[PDB]
Amino acid sequence: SGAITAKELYTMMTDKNISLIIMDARRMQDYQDSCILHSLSVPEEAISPGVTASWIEAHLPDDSKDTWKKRGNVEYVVLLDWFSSAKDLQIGTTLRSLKDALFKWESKTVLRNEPLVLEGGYENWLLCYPQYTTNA
Amino acid sequence: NEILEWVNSLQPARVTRWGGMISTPDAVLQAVIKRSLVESGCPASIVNELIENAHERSWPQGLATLETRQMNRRYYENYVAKRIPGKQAVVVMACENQHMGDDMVQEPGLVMIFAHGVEEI
Repeated sequence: SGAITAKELYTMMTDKNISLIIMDARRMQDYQDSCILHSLSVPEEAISPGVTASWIEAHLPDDSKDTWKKRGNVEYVVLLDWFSSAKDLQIGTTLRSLKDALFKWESKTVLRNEPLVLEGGYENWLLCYPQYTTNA
Repeated sequence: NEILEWVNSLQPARVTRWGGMISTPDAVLQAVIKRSLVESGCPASIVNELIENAHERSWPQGLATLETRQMNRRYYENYVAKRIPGKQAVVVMACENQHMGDDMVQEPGLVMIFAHGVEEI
């Protein structure tokens, strides 16, 4: 488990029946260039191994904190970077660090479900569903 | 005095992304900001207090929490703010901001750091 395909994520996003937060763990500038509609930037720069959810939170701008604090309200938290899938969450990896902060380490907020990794990441999403992306 | 002169040496600032505020900057960021204040010639009498007031733990009631900041955002446009040289940060000095209440600014002033969107007038 711990995974979601682009197809399954698209279906979730188009059927506004299930609550979702998409967390983009790519670099700040990469996010700004192009990101999934309504996704949260939790930038690579604000993430390192062993950090807690609240350590991440402290590094976020006000608008991003609002979404971060509400992470326990939603059914699913989806994680992505450029290229990774759920197989690629080794120690030291940005998505592994983010996931552990969200689901393993000490946090005031418990997620309803295990975070899911977008298979193929943003590279695969851009090519599959560019209309659900910030630049046209 | 030395304070007014320093304030007048600084360029007027425009905050275009209030949602980009960094309310809990880490020590590394605070040291970098402090450095820029010192290098701009911030008087020793106020520099330490301004940097203390760069974090929400020392901000007045009208700025103290995320919830309050989201609610009060529209009022923040009225701040008279100066650019911290070379940074995405502003100083809001009490001497320029008497029109804002004591729950919006305290002496000698405060510092707000942003992710982006700080411009000159």
